[PDB]
Amino acid sequence: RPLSELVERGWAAALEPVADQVAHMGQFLRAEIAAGRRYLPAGSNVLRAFTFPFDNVRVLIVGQDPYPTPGHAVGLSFSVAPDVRPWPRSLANIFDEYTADLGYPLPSNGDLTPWAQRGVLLLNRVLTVRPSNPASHRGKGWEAVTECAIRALAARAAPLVAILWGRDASTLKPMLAAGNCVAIESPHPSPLSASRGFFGSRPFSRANELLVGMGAEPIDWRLP
Ligand SMILES: O=c1[nH]cc(F)c(=O)[nH]1
Ligand SMILES: [Cl-]
Repeated sequence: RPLSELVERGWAAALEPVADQVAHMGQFLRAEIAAGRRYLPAGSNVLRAFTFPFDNVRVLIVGQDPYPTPGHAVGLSFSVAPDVRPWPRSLANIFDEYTADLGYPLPSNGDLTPWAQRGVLLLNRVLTVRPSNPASHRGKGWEAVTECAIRALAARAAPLVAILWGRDASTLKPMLAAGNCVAIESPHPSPLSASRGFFGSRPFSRANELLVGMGAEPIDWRLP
């Protein structure tokens, strides 16, 4: 399938260099199914982040891999469906840092769609995972697709802030070495890493000051 049938047109243009890789991933996933091994998130949500316009991304959030628990991952990193409770612990932790940093009330739910609609790309280094098996699709081919996405964001040389959460940070910073691109890192917000540097990192207000510094408009982070 042409990418323009799976992603927004600007993204289809940016990722055409890895279009065969994206097809190989779809082959890989269908092969996993044929072998009885499922993947998350849903096939139609795998490239969901690439359904919001390439040309409008001003903040790039990059995590590691999707939620491994069925019913959580939705193709926007860290987000959940609006009816989901309890929130996953990574999301709960992001929302405590959100209230500490911004002084906003806790969000009504865990649906981060409003961030995606406002120019925040919620990306993961690896876009699929096997249920109950964290990080189980590492090394399987998504890295070349997400490296293409990131470099192509940086090559626009429009103002861009990347928020890098967790262990891929030192790999991803060289990909963001370009004019009008700034990368800020912390430990990941998951249970056992968040209290080791995620909390206290103030990535929301920092991103907005870096944007304004470049002459860009800040993000309205406020969730309902
Ligand atoms: O690194 C991640 N952890 C948890 C997530 F939900 C996600 O999308 N990415
Ligand atoms: Cl989690």
